Amino acid sequence: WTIGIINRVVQLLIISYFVGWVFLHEKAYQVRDTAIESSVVTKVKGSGLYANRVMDVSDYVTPPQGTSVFVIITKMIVTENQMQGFCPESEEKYRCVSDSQCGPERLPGGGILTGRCVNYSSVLRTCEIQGWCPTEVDTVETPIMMEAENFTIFIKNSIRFPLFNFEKGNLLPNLTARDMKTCRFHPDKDPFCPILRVGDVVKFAGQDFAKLARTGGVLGIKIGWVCDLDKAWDQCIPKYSFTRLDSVSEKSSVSPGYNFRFAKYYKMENGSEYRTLLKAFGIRFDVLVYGNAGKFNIIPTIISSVAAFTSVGVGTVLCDIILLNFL
Amino acid sequence: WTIGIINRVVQLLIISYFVGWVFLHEKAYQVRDTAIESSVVTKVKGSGLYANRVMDVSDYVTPPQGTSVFVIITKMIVTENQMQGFCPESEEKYRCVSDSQCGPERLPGGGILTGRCVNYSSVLRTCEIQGWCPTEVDTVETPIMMEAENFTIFIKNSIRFPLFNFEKGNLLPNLTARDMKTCRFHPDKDPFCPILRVGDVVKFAGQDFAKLARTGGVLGIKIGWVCDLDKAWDQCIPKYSFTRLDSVSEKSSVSPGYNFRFAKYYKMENGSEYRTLLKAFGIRFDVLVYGNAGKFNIIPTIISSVAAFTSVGVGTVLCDIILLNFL
Amino acid sequence: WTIGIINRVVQLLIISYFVGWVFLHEKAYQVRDTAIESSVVTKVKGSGLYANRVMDVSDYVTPPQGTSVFVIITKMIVTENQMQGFCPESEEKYRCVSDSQCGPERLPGGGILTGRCVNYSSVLRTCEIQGWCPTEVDTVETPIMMEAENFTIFIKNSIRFPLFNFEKGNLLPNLTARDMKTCRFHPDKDPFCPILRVGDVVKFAGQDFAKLARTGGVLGIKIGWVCDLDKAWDQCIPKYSFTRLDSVSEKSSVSPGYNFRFAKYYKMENGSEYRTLLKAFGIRFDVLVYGNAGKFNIIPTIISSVAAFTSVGVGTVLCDIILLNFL
Ligand SMILES: O=C(O)c1cc(C(=O)O)c(C(=O)N(Cc2cccc(Oc3ccccc3)c2)[C@H]2CCCc3ccccc32)cc1C(=O)O
Ligand SMILES: O=C(O)c1cc(C(=O)O)c(C(=O)N(Cc2cccc(Oc3ccccc3)c2)[C@H]2CCCc3ccccc32)cc1C(=O)O
Ligand SMILES: O=C(O)c1cc(C(=O)O)c(C(=O)N(Cc2cccc(Oc3ccccc3)c2)[C@H]2CCCc3ccccc32)cc1C(=O)O
Ligand SMILES: *[C@@H]1O[C@H](CO)[C@@H](O)[C@H](O)[C@H]1NC(C)=O
Ligand SMILES: *[C@@H]1O[C@H](CO)[C@@H](O)[C@H](O)[C@H]1NC(C)=O
Ligand SMILES: *[C@@H]1O[C@H](CO)[C@@H](O)[C@H](O)[C@H]1NC(C)=O
Ligand SMILES: *[C@@H]1O[C@H](CO)[C@@H](O)[C@H](O)[C@H]1NC(C)=O
Ligand SMILES: *[C@@H]1O[C@H](CO)[C@@H](O)[C@H](O)[C@H]1NC(C)=O
Ligand SMILES: *[C@@H]1O[C@H](CO)[C@@H](O)[C@H](O)[C@H]1NC(C)=O
Ligand SMILES: [Mg+2]
Ligand SMILES: [Mg+2]
Ligand SMILES: [Mg+2]
Ligand code: NA
Repeated sequence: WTIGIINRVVQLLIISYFVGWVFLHEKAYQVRDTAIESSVVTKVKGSGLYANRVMDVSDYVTPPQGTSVFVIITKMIVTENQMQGFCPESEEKYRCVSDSQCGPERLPGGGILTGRCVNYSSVLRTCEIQGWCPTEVDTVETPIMMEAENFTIFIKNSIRFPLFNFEKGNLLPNLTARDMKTCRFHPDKDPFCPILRVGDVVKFAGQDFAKLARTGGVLGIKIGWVCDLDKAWDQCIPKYSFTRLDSVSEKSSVSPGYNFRFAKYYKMENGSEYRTLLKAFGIRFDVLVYGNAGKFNIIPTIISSVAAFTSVGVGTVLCDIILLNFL
Repeated sequence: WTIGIINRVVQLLIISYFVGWVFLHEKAYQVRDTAIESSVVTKVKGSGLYANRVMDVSDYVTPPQGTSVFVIITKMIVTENQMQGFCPESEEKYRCVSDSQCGPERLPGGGILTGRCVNYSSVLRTCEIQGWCPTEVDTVETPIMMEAENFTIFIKNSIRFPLFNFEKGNLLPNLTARDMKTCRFHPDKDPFCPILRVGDVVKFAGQDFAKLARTGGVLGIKIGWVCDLDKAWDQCIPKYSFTRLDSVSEKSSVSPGYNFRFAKYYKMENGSEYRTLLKAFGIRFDVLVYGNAGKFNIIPTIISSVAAFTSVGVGTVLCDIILLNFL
Repeated sequence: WTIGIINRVVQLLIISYFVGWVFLHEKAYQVRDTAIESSVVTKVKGSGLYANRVMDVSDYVTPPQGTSVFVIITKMIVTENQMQGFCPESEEKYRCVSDSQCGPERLPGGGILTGRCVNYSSVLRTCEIQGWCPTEVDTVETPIMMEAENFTIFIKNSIRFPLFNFEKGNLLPNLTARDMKTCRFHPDKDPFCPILRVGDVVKFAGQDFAKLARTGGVLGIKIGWVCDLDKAWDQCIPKYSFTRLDSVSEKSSVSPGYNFRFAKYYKMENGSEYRTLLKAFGIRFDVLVYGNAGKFNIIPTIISSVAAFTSVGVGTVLCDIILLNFL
């Protein structure tokens, strides 16, 4: 009967349409390179006020070279003119009643204990230690540099898909409005401007600059390069996203934020050495460049072809059995 | 007829040969690991002359630890003995006629304006600012360290393909001529020497050391590990390429080169603080290690097998139809 | 005969079982993301004694920001109060007999030779050089900071599989015993504690802290994220491994270890500049985060399906031919 081939022909048409759209949707004919090779060069701009001092890029940005991970210092704690010697630790955890509890068995991983129980103040008695004196007092409250909200981060990103030798950059004057220096990045109004406002980045990550500057934190400027190298060279475009990386988990057991210690080493006219100990709180920025490209290839196209051919050939039989049975 | 099977047998032989060479060429029987895990340790060697001073590795290399990204400083601008205070900015962009145009609305992202219009010199009148005084003069011309062309970069690279747990290194004494310390890297005469001459790297990237040292730049020493783990362990070999990463695009809108600012912080005998502000131009080197290995696997070999089997089975039918029709 | 279909049915059952277990074992139905996107934040804790000085985290850890690569300085060589000038190099390789062998042709890549042959001591005569004087004496023996064995490394690692947008962290209070701060990492007793003991890390890598601290070295804290995103979110877990990265190859031709030079720059009350030159030996730690996830996908499941269908269909024929023939 002719209808039998009109039922099968319709069967093959329809079933082949489902399979066809599926394989075409997932780019099953494409080999994929997911090992992007990126270089990131950053430039921070701005000036702030801390105490009665003025901070410029040389004072609060560390490191200076413009790497993919850098820190904008917003708050710090200074302990000036330290010098090697003996002094009572100011940490309460080092409280003692007699020299019998200031032995090596106590706080093994901590500082160097001299073995004497001394009076830091009239209200506390702590183990004496050898090291930089006086000791640090990290329980005080200090101001935060608010101007850092208006600082700008300029990100130059140069990536390359090696499997295809397809290299491109994120400096695109055509995609962003002229006076490029004057652009700033908005996810909607200017999603291709390489200049990021610090406060903006803090907002895009859903973070309060006050609490963040107070406790410090780690933010990530994410550059994504999902590209179809079958389309125009013009179509491979970077997409920026933002996130806070220092988990604020309720379970915690650890204080949130981000801070680190460094000293400025001075030597005396008399030749003795003394440093300024600095506890720095700021916003570390990690530029994380992900990307994967897909290019047509003969091998994946043949495998997907055979897959769809055989799969349809079975689906038509199964559909014929389902029909003849009628249920 | 016997010829019918001699035509089909020849058909199957030939068609199967096309498919066979294609799948065998693309290593369709191989699973691929494109997530190389590399460690890079670098060592720079050399000494230069700048002004009437001698620069050693401790003076021009930053950072010192020998990471995958480092900078060889070739030119710098010094502003010595700065101290917090008030002074007229030297940038022309800060020109003013009266204190009415030195308000917060002007240059919001710039320095801290005091609000006074002062006379930097007799020919210019600029807004006064609070910060490190005197201000920087980044419009002067300074020499460049030419000896940096003869510096050598030693790159230790240790990579690992985790999917196969196949780890190897780029220090290969057998592939490079003895007196290894005396080797230097030429793409043809010594393509496995880990010692790179700075000037050589500048040449391999097609760059002029004069202009590059003058304006600074970003070069990439690329280590590629394309390997067939089906062949001998001896065959997985690294291949070095070179490129300049700071786009010099005509569209530009940004000054090419690479520079960053850092200060040397001194404290006075009287206790006041003062720094030396340094604008550094140099050549940043980014070691970019790409790699992908292919090892025989049962799953990809079966999928490719089925693919070629079915594909030939259809190609022979299509070729039979093309022949019987004769066109 | 009915037995013919009982032989074929058993044939299809058995053969289909081999193929089925194979494809199910290799997760052939899974698409794989091998481009993990990780952020690493490290914190070192401890204090040591070197000479009659006390070293804290600000003195021996470099860089300070807590990156994925950092160095714990264990031994160092100090050359104090250097100043630009002329002096005889102390390296024996610079031995001379007359000013005729101190020309530019000698040691082209080395220091700046003045051209004079001078007497460093009564037993050696070396070329004079311009640079930081006095010169460094890197042939002396210095102590090593032993307390560094008891230091602790705290590693915060935040990764993300972008293909699935599946992000997770390595701070897992449920997997590690409470008093999290008090945990320390043992591969068996506490394989999820983020706090690493320096000495432990040195042991897990099969290295002697004595020789390592003496010569310096490069260790890698490896975080592996092999995950089946088909299983519970709870099952994607990090696994830590350890390795020494500075090859100690017998062929060598290079001194093992790891060291770098940096200076502390001082300026004189009289205004002249002088530095302290420091050769630092320590243990560099490189946090290397690998990972690959597998999630069920329609495309790979269909391709593997067709593969097994066709492959079984041929295996049954081949097995029938092998049986009928009987050999
Ligand atoms: O100044 C301080 O007093 C200070 C206090 C702390 C603290 O939290 O107690 C810290 C700190 O963050 N850690 C890390 C830490 C904290 C809590 C829990 C931790 O373990 C887990 C958390 C969650 C999930 C799984 C495990 C890890 C310390 C704790 C112990 C060991 C140790 C070693 C090295 C470095 C730091 C720290 C740092 C400092 C400092 O700057 O010197
Ligand atoms: O010392 C200086 O005077 C100085 C000048 C410039 C400058 O080019 O104008 C710069 C500089 O490079 N940028 C970056 C920049 C420049 C031009 C165009 C830009 O945008 C695009 C370019 C091409 C394609 C798409 C976008 C981005 C500045 C410009 C604005 C904002 C801003 C913020 C942070 C950092 C730097 C800069 C730096 C400095 C400095 O060292 O302090
Ligand atoms: O203080 C020193 O005197 C000193 C000595 C050496 C040394 O080994 O001779 C070194 C050093 O490690 N290298 C690297 C090096 C050594 C041996 C063989 C090498 O080549 C291969 C090894 C194995 C396989 C394939 C190649 C590479 C030097 C050697 C030459 C060039 C050069 C350039 C830059 C930097 C360092 C070095 C450093 C210093 C220093 O800190 O200043
Ligand atoms: C580490 O600390 C323990 C005390 O917990 C001490 O017994 C041991 O000697 C220390 N290790 C070193 C190398 O000093
Ligand atoms: C250097 O002077 C300071 C105070 O000015 C003094 O405390 C110190 O002991 C002196 N140095 C030495 C080595 O005595
Ligand atoms: C940022 O600059 C604008 C002027 O453009 C100013 O109104 C605003 O107060 C500044 N932000 C902060 C936090 O000072
Ligand atoms: C320290 O001395 C300098 C000049 O020698 C002087 O300008 C400065 O005001 C002094 N410090 C203080 C706090 O006055
Ligand atoms: C590099 O060294 C050679 C001697 O080997 C010398 O002739 C040449 O001038 C040096 N290059 C520069 C730029 O000084
Ligand atoms: C500064 O003083 C030192 C010794 O105190 C002296 O050697 C040096 O020459 C002086 N500076 C200048 C520029 O003369
Ligand atoms: Mg403390
Ligand atoms: Mg300026
Ligand atoms: Mg030497
Ligand atoms: Na297939």
